[PDB]
Formats: sequence, structure tokens, C-alpha cells
Amino acid sequence: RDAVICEPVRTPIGRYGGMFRSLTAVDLGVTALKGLLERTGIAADQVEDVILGHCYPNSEAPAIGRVVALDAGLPITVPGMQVDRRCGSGLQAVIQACLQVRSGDHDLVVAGGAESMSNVAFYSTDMRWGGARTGVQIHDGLARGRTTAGGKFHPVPGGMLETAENLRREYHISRTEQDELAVRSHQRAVAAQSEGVLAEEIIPVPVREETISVDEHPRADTTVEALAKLKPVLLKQDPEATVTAGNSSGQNDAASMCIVTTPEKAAELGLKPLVRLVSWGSAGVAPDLMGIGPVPATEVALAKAGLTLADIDLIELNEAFAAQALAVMREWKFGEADHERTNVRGSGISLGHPVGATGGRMLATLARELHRREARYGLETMCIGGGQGLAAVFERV
Amino acid sequence: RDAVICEPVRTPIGRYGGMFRSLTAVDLGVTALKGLLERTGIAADQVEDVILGHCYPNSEAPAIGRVVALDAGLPITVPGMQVDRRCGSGLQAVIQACLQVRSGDHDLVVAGGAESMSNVAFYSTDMRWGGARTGVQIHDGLARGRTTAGGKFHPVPGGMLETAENLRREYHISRTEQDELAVRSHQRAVAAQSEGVLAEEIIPVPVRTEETISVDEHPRADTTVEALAKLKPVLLKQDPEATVTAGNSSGQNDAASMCIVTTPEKAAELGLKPLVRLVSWGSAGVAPDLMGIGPVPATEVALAKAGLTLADIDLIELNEAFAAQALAVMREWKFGEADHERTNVRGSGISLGHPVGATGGRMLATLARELHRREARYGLETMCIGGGQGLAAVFERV
Amino acid sequence: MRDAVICEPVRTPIGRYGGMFRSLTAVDLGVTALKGLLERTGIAADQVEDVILGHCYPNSEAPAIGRVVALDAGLPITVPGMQVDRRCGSGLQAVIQACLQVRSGDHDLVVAGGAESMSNVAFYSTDMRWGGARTGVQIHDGLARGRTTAGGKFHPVPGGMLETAENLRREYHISRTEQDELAVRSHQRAVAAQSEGVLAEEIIPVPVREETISVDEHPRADTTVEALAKLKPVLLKQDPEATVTAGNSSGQNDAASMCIVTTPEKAAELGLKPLVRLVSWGSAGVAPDLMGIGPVPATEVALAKAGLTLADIDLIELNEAFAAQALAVMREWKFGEADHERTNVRGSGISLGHPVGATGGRMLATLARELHRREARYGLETMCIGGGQGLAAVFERV
Amino acid sequence: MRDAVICEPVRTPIGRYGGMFRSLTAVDLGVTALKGLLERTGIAADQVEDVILGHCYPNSEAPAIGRVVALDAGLPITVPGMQVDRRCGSGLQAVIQACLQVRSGDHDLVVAGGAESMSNVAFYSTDMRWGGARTGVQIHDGLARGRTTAGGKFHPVPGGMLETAENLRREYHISRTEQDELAVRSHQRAVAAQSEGVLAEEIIPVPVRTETISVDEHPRADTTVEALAKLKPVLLKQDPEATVTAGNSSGQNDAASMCIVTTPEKAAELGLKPLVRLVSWGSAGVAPDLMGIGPVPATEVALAKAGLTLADIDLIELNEAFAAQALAVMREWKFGEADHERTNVRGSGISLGHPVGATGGRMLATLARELHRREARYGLETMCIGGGQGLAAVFERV
Ligand SMILES: CC(C)(COP(=O)(O)OP(=O)(O)OC[C@H]1O[C@@H](n2cnc3c(N)ncnc32)[C@H](O)[C@@H]1OP(=O)(O)O)[C@@H](O)C(=O)NCCC(=O)NCCS
Ligand SMILES: CC(C)(COP(=O)(O)OP(=O)(O)OC[C@H]1O[C@@H](n2cnc3c(N)ncnc32)[C@H](O)[C@@H]1OP(=O)(O)O)[C@@H](O)C(=O)NCCC(=O)NCCS
Repeated sequence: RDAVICEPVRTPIGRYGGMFRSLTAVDLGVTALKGLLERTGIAADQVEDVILGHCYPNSEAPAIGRVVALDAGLPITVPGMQVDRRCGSGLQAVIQACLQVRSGDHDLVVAGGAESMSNVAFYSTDMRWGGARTGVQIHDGLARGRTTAGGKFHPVPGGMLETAENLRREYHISRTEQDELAVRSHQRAVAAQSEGVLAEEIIPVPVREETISVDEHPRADTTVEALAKLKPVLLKQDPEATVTAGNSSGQNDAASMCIVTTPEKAAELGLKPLVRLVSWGSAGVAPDLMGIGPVPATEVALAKAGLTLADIDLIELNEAFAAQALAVMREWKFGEADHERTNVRGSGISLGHPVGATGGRMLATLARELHRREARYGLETMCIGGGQGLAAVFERV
Repeated sequence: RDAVICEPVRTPIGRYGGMFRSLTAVDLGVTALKGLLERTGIAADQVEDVILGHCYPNSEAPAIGRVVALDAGLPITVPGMQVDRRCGSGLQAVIQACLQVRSGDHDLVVAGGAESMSNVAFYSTDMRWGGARTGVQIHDGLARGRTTAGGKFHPVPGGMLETAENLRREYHISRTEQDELAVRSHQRAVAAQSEGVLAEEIIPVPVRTEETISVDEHPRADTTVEALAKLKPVLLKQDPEATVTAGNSSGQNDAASMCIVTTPEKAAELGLKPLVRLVSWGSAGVAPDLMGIGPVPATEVALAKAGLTLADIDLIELNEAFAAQALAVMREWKFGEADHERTNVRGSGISLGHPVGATGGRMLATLARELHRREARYGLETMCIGGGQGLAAVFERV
Repeated sequence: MRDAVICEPVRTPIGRYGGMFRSLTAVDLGVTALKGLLERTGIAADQVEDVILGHCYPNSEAPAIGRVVALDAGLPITVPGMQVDRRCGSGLQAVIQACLQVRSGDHDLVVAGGAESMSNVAFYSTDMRWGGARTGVQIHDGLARGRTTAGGKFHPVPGGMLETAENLRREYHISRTEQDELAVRSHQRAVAAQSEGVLAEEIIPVPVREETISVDEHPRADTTVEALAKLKPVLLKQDPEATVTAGNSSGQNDAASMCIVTTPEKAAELGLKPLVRLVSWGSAGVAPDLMGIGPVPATEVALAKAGLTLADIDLIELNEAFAAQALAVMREWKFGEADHERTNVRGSGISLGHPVGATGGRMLATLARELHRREARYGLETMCIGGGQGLAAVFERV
Repeated sequence: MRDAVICEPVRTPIGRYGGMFRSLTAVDLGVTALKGLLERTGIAADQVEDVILGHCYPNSEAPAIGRVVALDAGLPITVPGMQVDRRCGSGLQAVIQACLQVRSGDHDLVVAGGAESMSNVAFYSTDMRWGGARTGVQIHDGLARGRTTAGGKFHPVPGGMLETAENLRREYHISRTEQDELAVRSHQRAVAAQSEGVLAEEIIPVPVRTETISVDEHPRADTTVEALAKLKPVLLKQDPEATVTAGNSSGQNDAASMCIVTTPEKAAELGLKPLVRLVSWGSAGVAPDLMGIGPVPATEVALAKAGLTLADIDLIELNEAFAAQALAVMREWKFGEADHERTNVRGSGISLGHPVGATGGRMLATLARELHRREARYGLETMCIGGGQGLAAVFERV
């Protein structure tokens, strides 16, 4: 049977240390989930699982989907869990939810994600048995995880930015090419804001009191010349570095939720199914070239769906970094026109990259922009730390 | 198409701060995975995904399945990921493996779990912005996580054990019977050791001294009801009628479980020996203060979908999180004495240990291998889940 | 048996907690005050026989910090130095120590001083060397933690210093209005002293990267009784009648203090101009939860030693650890509204701040300088001390 | 003015770092030693007027530690106390301070001592107060970190005090054997003193949980040049010609020392037996990288003040932080093999350990008591000081 996506929503995306620095991952997740049940008006015991992507879990919220479920007031009968495939986690939680709906096990599930990167822990694996001999280390959960993701034989000291410079260097991507993508990314998001199509995805959030409904990172005044004045983060290590804060996705706080269900049950509950899952694909690449993950994964998803990238009307590619994104679009042999059907309400550079919540944000816009365009096929894909890719093909209902 | 389970193996299980204490969660999973491929002889490019249950992740190993894959020397073409549903995470990882294999998306994946409770980090949410005004609290991941799993509206200061006491209380469960179970638990494990059946199950783990360890660290031959009665209930100081001790509780432990999830065709094509196939599974939400009873609704869901009853099930694995917890489920299953002879035949949580993430894969290793050994048909694996859940799968022999 | 006289007592400005000197260390600040003291006086660095520094939150960044400040300020390697701790009374303790060492003949000229960077005081743990497996791990704020442990296992004070302030508030029936009035008056005197130009006489301007700072950051031109009334007591939750706030407490701050201690003969030999001499000093112990009354017996000891009474005393620096604390002390002294006219005349801990190690030398700089402008005779410096102590000293104008 | 005599100088046994007193804090040790001293002297607790303790790794578990040891030992709340640090000379410094303020007529009886738990020195961070997102967060071992900071930023020494020992080995052309011979001799005197029952008057035995300990952990009767010859010089990777090993180095250790400082009259009135009086003392600064030669200029200062020469000293205590270091001092002292028999007759830093803050009162224990046992006249106590200082006292038999 088919699994359709209904009402994919998200909180606004906050900056790192910004408007949402007060709220936990659970706080953001609860808000998106209650917001979701509010719009759909569906009984809480219609929900058979809350599966969330969450890339920096800690014991503040074990098996977070169940915690977000209980903290949103859902009955104790609603199960929940946590998944982590880095950047892809949110799509992973949607694909899993589709698998257990299409298989007949479940009729309705919540698939989503929650990340508060402002509150990702520092931690130590040296404090339990003694730091006498070894010394004690305390790691920044964000930084550390970005050098360790490829395992001990595959380290990347400079993390995700080092990988983005790897691609820049491999693919001869100019610094101007990267700042150009960055500015245009901001335009789309600012345009989408003013057009009012973002109120359709966004579950506003109350903070200690004010209620925020706009995203924190997109800037109206962003320009190419302005971006030119920024320092490439790894410029010391690399005279030919290009990747800066301006052409990189930021760190951010958000949550994302959607209903995954069947057409019959959606009809029964008065829901409006936007898209259905067609195919998906997962790929592994070299950790130091992670950014090219979207190419082998997209291949597999398209192949499964018997389509070509030519058959795809709309694309969500996350853009962890301009350089990375440009490397994927180069493989895809893209023209200027293709740019007009890719990330048309923004991307990670302009909207931010609240990692576990990013998969569900691309889904919100992809699903929604498809119905308003009355287009047919949609592709969602993302590079993944440690060297993976993930792509799903969605079809409008 | 079916999803079948091949060569499910595990490490030995070390105690907390014990023999595998210098070994990380990745170390243990790499050993287990490397052992799986060595026995099965499959080319490493045949693996399409490594899905691991892993309950105290940190940035020493993000999306851990991927890291285990790489550190085992698997092609960088092999994806992997990490799942958390507390105790039920090793089976969760299996079920997910079955779903994406039965769906036709994949022909072969690895499902397992990995836990080093010995090396679970200490963490703080106060260092990023500074403790100038608030101070800096550092939490024990193990200790903190027993409080939080039910959220802010369903508080449990004493965690899973406090809920194990609640079951003793609501179910009228005596310490004697609790300790009688633990005793039974050790000599089924200790039996199963001398009978040499753990041999098929276990990937011997080499440690620098260099020795190879191949026997589980917690089982004890000299366990008796009398010796256990001497044990102080952990929550005695708050509770007069308290019964739950270290002796009828599962410990904190270090291990990894690995398993091949594929189709009957692919396994024939690779010379594999499928043991069980997935018949059904179920998940259930219960009260966070009474988590222990989670297997009961979950099992009925799994049984319902299968078209079976608990009579149809010949072999049972229940993780014995606590004796009281386990007895309460068996009391709900209206269990008798002969029912015990089909339940937990190589030991369980109290004797073998409970390395949370790897537990669903130990139970699977036993269920599948013992079903085959006895030429029994149906097996049931089920487990209570911190926070108040239950998961259960029904497996059928091939 | 010679006299001990004090020459050119100076200090840095006093920065706010997390304020204008946050990127500077206890040593940086001490190096500035010392270089300024040598630069004004012109004393040859190899005339300095010891650099004795009161310093309340030492760590291994700067061991025996008087030595480190001496070295980092460019003094020869022949100049010895050390660190002393008696909490708030450390800066005075270091002067009293210098006086003893000079009156005896062992030395002729030393530097006595203090240095605190509360902005940069460490967080620490005594659980991580051998592990928190069995105990758990704490990370302690050296500020907050030191304030509850100061009185030992038999006299713990969970609410720290603020708690002791409240205790003095209750015992002496001290109103919020009163404490807020003292504080307002404290800022007034500081802000005026500043406007009148007298504070620049004490101050060594500090280079901070790039500018030069020469003005105390903590005082406020705009303090009112009405503004103060708005503030919520730190301990209001614990105690409905709590009165101690941010506004009527001393601040946590960054500064350093230094002065020459030498003999009359020696000052004369180098053509230095002594400001005051040590008449007497006393120290005393009180209940740790009543430390704040420490100055009362310490003063009585110092007076009796000196054959004086508080009526012989033209000027008083009594550190305002807390308005509730300063008011209690004066109550034991039975103070007039007129008596405030001779007490803390350019401000104190509440308005200028309380860089704990350095505060003793701040009070001395004021006291000694202001004894000359009024052409008074006797001055008293005294301080309550966490853990329940007091220190007092009588200085006489030369 | 009046004289100052040292009564009943005692210590705890000295424990190895991570050794027998690992479980005890510096306060635990300071209390043990202070109670010992109080019970042995029968003095009334309210007769102590100040507890001045050398303490070289203070943290907020025990602020102004003299007062915490005072209160936790059961002294009245009326007894003041403090902490001093001049690194390795810290415990002598406390004696000298106590002396100054008895001779001044200020106090009639104070306690001077030192206390170190190097087993439990804290881990600390300057990176947790204002946040670590842009810098990261580091946490330092207080011991390891102190190895490089004592000399400030203009006189770096990467390998700390050990490197310093190598520098004195290099410049004085001191052989590995000569070094190791001293170590052996250090150990024989230690063990010999145990057998002769002479230590039983220095030592206050220390109860530890699950028994009473009375004997130092580090001496070993079996020490030989041969055994020592096998050890690898700590810094051989950098220096092909290194000599300094764990065997001819002084160690990291745990102990407290206490003694009484009073007048001759007060002693008599209280039944005390005055052992010695402090003739004079001297301090000095030397180049940080030539740290261990500190005792050479400080001894000459102290001897000069006393009107004595090094010939006039019957007993020398020299803390031997390293063999190479001690020997360089002895060389400058023009020692002959006969001079070795009046120097450190019960062991030294190498055989008993170097519990930094308590070393001073250990040397003082042995020096006072061996001057009475030998019917001699003048003792010299001197030690080098990390950071590049020297400190010495000359005492006289009463
Ligand atoms: C983007 C990132 C590099 C930023 O790091 P950062 O140093 O915190 O950067 P900031 O946002 O503080 O920006 C630095 C400055 O650039 C400024 N800036 C941004 N756009 C600008 C423009 N057009 N002109 C001028 N300045 C600009 C910011 O305002 C900021 O200004 P300030 O320093 O004056 O306040 C980092 O957040 C990041 O990308 N990491 C997460 C993503 C990642 O590593 N990988 C995950 C994907 S796999
Ligand atoms: C009292 C104490 C807890 C203050 O906490 P803090 O929040 O870090 O200090 P702050 O400077 O931020 O003051 C807090 C608030 O009170 C306000 N405030 C302080 N003094 C004020 C005054 N005279 N008038 C009006 N408002 C004032 C501040 O503006 C601030 O408000 P804000 O948050 O809106 O900016 C801390 O300074 C303390 O412990 N002091 C005692 C130090 C001590 O024990 N010394 C040893 C003596 S034994």
C-alpha cells in the first residue's frame, strides 16, 4: 500500500546561541508536534509511533521521540524512538515511517526530527576510571563529532569544512561561484518569507514571553561584494581556502514533524495528502569527500523509481556548503535553468542547518512546493558526515 | 519476500568496569562484525547497510553503524546508522533491517547492537555558554538517563528499578521467588557454557595484556537463593517491603551483537544458512512508572499480527531486566512451571548481563540458535523498555 | 625593633565580573600595579627583597604568584615571592606579614600586595583523577564552592556568604531600606571621589588590547534607594524575608594592589615618602555562619594592643562585604550618622567592587592617602572573612 | 624582642602518590597531624591563636586551609588560620611566619605546619565560566600543569623542575652513579631510622578505613646502585646524556606536618619541652632553570644574619628534590664525604617523598629531634623552590 505525507511542518530555524538558545531539542520538538496535531485535528491515540532524527542525543532525552511524545501530552500508549544518520536523519525517520506504514504494521506514524545545536553537550570519556595516566579531555559534541565520523582510519581534523575544501579543490570551484550561490540562497528564502508561503510550514514558537514565527538566519541585505570580505575559516591551513561562514550552512535550532499515513486513513481523518514516497537510495562515499554523497544516492533512488534526473520537477539538496552543493550540481551537469527548480525557497546556507530537523524541512517545502506548482516528481537529497548520501523520490498526490 | 536472519553472533559480555573496560563500543562491534563476516565468508561489498542499536551515543562514534563498518575495514561504500529505543534497540535494528530488506530495497544488511557501559561519557549542558551564573553540572549518562526517559510529566527518581519495585508491589512478588529466578538464570547460563552451545554464539574478544576472552564475565556457578537473601535491596532505605537487589537485577555490561538480515534467495546465492525468518513484531506504550509490563501488550500485538497465541510459541526470550519485572510479565502470561522450561534456556539479563544496545542481538542469537537446536518452530523475543515501552518480534525457524 | 611604614600604595582600576579586565589574568593585573609602583617611586628592583601577595583563588596557572608577578613584571630573578590566603583579609594579611618581616630586621624593603581575577577563577573537580565511577563527578565553582566549605565539615553554610549576610540581617533586625541606603551612599562617595580626582592618585592605568583604562567600572552615578528597592534578594526563595541583593552586596571583581613596606630609616636612605606606619593589628575567629561580624573582635584586639579606642580613630575602612554585614558591625560599634562621615569615605566593596585578594591593598591605599589630606592621625582597616574570621589593623599618619 | 621556640614537631607518615593515603584529603591529613600534636602536648585547644599551614595545591575544598584544619580538628571557632605558598619551602615559611608573630609579642602560641594531598590535587579549567564554543574547553591536571608555570612567561622551562635537575647535572658534571649512590644512602638512613625507633617520635599514625598506619611507604631496605642503574632517565628522548630517574628523584606524596610555636615562658607554663629556637632565616631568587641551586644563596643569607659559617652547623637538612640537584648544592658547599654524615641523617626527599607543603615540617621534625639526640648546637634547614627560589632557617638547640 501507499504511504503519503500529510502536513509536514517545522518550527522556525533559530541561530546557534540565538532566539532559541533557551529551548531544548525536546522543547522545539514538542512545539512542532502539538502544532502538528493542532492543524490535523487528529486524536493523539491515532499516532502509532513518533520516530525522530536527532544527531546529538544525550541522556536529557533518551529515545527522544517517546520523550517528545510524552512531553507534548500524547497518551502513554504512544511509542517513540531516536535515529541518527547525521544530516540524513530526518529523511531516514521519514523513510522508516514509510516502511512501517506501507508494510501494514502501522496506519499512522509521526516522522520528524529535533535539534538544538545551541545546547549540544560537552562531554568526556576520561572521568569514570581516572585521568591520572591519560589526562582528561572534554569535547565539544559538535566539533568532535565532525572529525570522528569516518572512524579511526579516516580522520578529518578540519571536519566538514575540510571536506568542503577538498571538493572545492577537486572541482575547481571559484570563491565567487560559492558566494553567488550563497546570495541567491538568501534571496529565495527572503522572497519565500515575503510571499507568505513559509507560514504554511512554520509552527510558531513561544519564548520566555514572545511568539516567534520567522527564521533567524536569512538576511535581506546579503550581497556578493559583502561576502567577499569574509575570511575563509581554514585560510591559515590553506592559502586557497574559499569556504567561509557566508557560503557555509550555519548551526541552528529547529524541529520538524509530519504525519505518515495511508490514503484511506488520510481520507478517513480529513487529511490532505501532499506527496507519496516513490523510491529512496543510500550510498557511502569517502568521509573526506562526504559532500558528493548525494550523487550515488540519487542515482540509486532514481534508478529504483525508473526515472532520470530529467523527470524530476523539484529538487531539495541541502547545501551543507556552497562548494559541496556546486560539486553535486556539477556531477549532475546542471544549467542555469536547473537552478530554478532546485531549493526554491532557500537551503541550509540561508535557512540554517539544524541537522536532525533538516530532512523534515526539505520535505515540508518539497511536498508543498510541488502541489502549488502542480508538478509531479520531487527529489530530496543530502550529503552526510562520515561519507554517506540519502535521496528519496516523492510524487504529488 | 521473506526477511531471514543469518549467523547472529555476539561478543562475550563483560561486567561494568570489568574485562572489556579498556574497549570502546566501536571496538566491541568491530570484533563482532569481523567475526560475522569471517564465519559467513561473504564479500564485504555485499553489505548494504549496518544498522546498530546503541543507547548512549556520543561524538566518539557518530551514526555508529557507519563507524563500526569502516573500523572493521568495510568498503567506504557501506552505509550505516544508529537507533535508540532503549532496551529494545537491538531488535529495533533487526526489525528495521527486515523492513528494508523485505521491501525489496536491500538484499543484505547487518543488524546488531553495541554497548560499552564502562565508557559511557559524563556530559554537561553548561560549558558552551559558561557557568558564570548557573554553575556547571556534569551528569553521568548512565545515572542521568534512568530519570529522564519518561519526560517531565511522568517522573521516576529511582528509574527502572523503582518501577521494578512497583511491579513487585502491584503483583505481590516475594523476594524468594525473585531470587529463585536469578538462581535459575545463572545455572541455565552456566549450563549452556559447559554444554558448549555459547560457542556458536560468541565471537572471542582479544584484549591487550594479549589474551583472547571467550567466556561471559557475569555468570556465577555458586549462586543460590540463600546467598541472595543476604543482599541489601537497593531502595531499602526508602522502601520497607523493597525486594530488588543487585542479585536479582541485570547489571551494567559491555558487549556487541551482530547479525545478517537477508532474503532466502540471496542467502542461497551466498551459501548462507538462514535460521529464522521474521513473522511479526509489535510495539507498545505503557506507563513510565510501570515500564516492566511493556512486553505484555507488545507481545500480544506481535502475536495478533502473526495469527498466533502464546501457546503457538515454543521458545521464549524475555530480557530479565529485574526478577520482579519478569515475574510480573509471566504472571500476566498466566505462566506455569513448564512455561519456565521454554523461557530463557541459556540464561538472561540477570546472569549474562544487559549491555543495553547489544541485548536484542544476544536474545536473537540465542532464540535463533536454540530454535534450530530443538527443531522448534516459533520463538518470541520481547523486552521491557525504559521510558515505558515494549517491543516483541515473532520468529519462525527455517 | 624598628617601625614598618607604607610607601606609595597603589592599585589598578577595579573591573566588573566578566567586565573590562576579563581577558586579563591575576598575574597581568599584578604586573601592571607593580610596574606602576616601581615607575612612580623609582625604587631599584633589586632593592625589593620579597613580593608578598594575597590571592584567594590560586591555581597552577600562577604558582607562588608573588614570584610570578615579580618575574613577569621584569624584576630580576633574585627577587623572591609568595602567595598567602586568608580570604577577604589576604591583602591585609600580606601587608601585616611584610610589616613583621621588616620590623624584625630580616628584610628592609619588600612589596606587599594582592591580586584577584574573579572573572577567571577556575572551575574544578576532585573526582576525575581516579574516576567518578563509584562517587559520581562534580564540577565546582571555586567562587561558590569556597563559600560553603570555608567553615569545615562541622560548620557548613549551604547559602555561602549571602546566607551569612541574611543571618546578620535577622539577628540585628536590619531593614532592606537601611541596606539599600548604605549602598546608595557607597556609590555616591565613590563616584564623587572619582569626580574629585582623588581615586586617580591611587590608580595605575591598565593597558588592555588597544587602549588605556584608568577608571573603576563598578560604581554607578545613577544609584537610587528606589531603583534598589526593585531588586529581588538572591535567597528570596529560601527565605521570604531575605534582604541581600546584587545591589546591597559587594561585587565580584578584577584588580591588583601593591605598596612598599619598609622602615623609616630605609625610606629615608632612598628618599621615599612614607604615608603611614603600623601601629597594631589583630585577628579573631567567629562562627562561620556569622563571619560577617568578624571585624568587631579583631578591631578590639587591635585597639587594645594599641592602647586606643574607636574614639581615637579618625578614619575607618570597613569593607562592605554586604550592607547587612557592614551595618551589623557598626551596630556593635554603636555608630552615629556622624560616624559614617569618617567611615569608607570614597566607597568600599559595594560600589568600587571586591576583587577579593586585592581589596586589602585598596582599603590601605585610600586609608593612608586620606589620612594625609585630612591631616588626621589614626586609621583603621578591617574586614570580615569567610569561614568566620576578622582582621584589623591600625595605621598612623607619618 | 622575645624568643620563639618550636615544640613537638610532628608529621604523618608520608604516603606515595596514588598510594596508601589516596582516600584521604589534605584536610584529613592536617587534622590527623594536628590532633596528634594536641593530644601529645595536652594543650587546651583555645590556646592556639593561629594555624598557619603551607599548602601548595589549594582549591575551594579547603579555603584558607589552616582554619578548616583548625575547625575540623575540633579547635574552637575562635581560632584563626590561613594558607601560605612558596612552593617547596612552604612549610618552613609557615614556621618563619609563626615565629615572627610570636617574637613580636603579638601571639604566645600558634600552630605552624603544612599539608599536601598530591594524590588528590584537582583538575581545573579556566574555560567553563564564559563559555567554550570558540576556544574549546580544556581541563588541566594541577600537578602536570604546575610543572611549567612556576617561572612565568619570560623564563620558560618545558620539563619543569626535573629539567632543572638535568641542567645542574650538566653544569656540575655530575655522574649517574654519584646521583644513584646518594639515593641509596638516602634510603639506608630512612630504613635505619625506622629500625632504631627514632621515627616513632616524629610520626603521628594515620587511621585508614577497612586500620592504623605508622610507617612511610617509600623507603625500601633493598635499594642498591645496581637496581637504580636500570631505571631510564625521564628525559632521555631529549637528552642522550640524561641521568635523573624516578629512583634518584624525589617523589609526589601525601602528608601533613604540625608543630607548636611559642615563647620559652608559655612552654614552661604548659609543660612543653622546647626543642629549638630559630636563629635566623634567609630567602633568595635564582634563575628558574637553575632552580635547585636556590639553597646556596639562601643559606648564605641565613648564615650571615646568624653570624655563623657553614662550619658552625652541626646538622643540615637539605630537601633533595633530585640527586643531581642536591649534589650541586653540596659541591658549592665544598662537602667532603665526612660532611655527608651530618646531612639528612634520617633520609631526605628522595627516600621519604616530597609532599610539597609538608616537607618543611618534616625536615624540621627530624632536625629538631636529631639536634637533641646528638647533643649538637646548630641545625640548618634549607630547600630549593620550584620557580627558582631558596629558603633556609638556622635553628639552635634549647
Ligand atoms: C558557518 C560557520 C562556519 C560559522 O562559524 P562562526 O565563526 O560562528 O561564524 P559567524 O556566524 O559567527 O560569522 C562570523 C561573522 O561573519 C559575519 N557575516 C555573515 N555574512 C556576512 C556578510 N555578508 N558580510 C559581512 N559579514 C558577514 C557574521 O555576521 C559574523 O559577524 P561578526 O563576527 O562581526 O559578528 C559554522 O557555523 C558552520 O558552518 N558550522 C556548521 C556546519 C558544519 O560545519 N557542517 C555541517 C554540515 S555537514
Ligand atoms: C550578589 C551576586 C550574586 C550578583 O550576581 P550577578 O547577577 O552575577 O551580578 P550583577 O552585576 O549582574 O547584578 C545583577 C542585577 O542586579 C542589578 N544591580 C546591581 N547593582 C545595582 C544597583 N546599585 N542599582 C540598581 N541595580 C543594580 C544589576 O544591574 C543586574 O541587573 P541585570 O541582570 O538586569 O543587568 C554576586 O555579585 C555576589 O556573590 N556578590 C558577593 C561577592 C562575595 O561574596 N564577596 C566576598 C564577601 S565575604
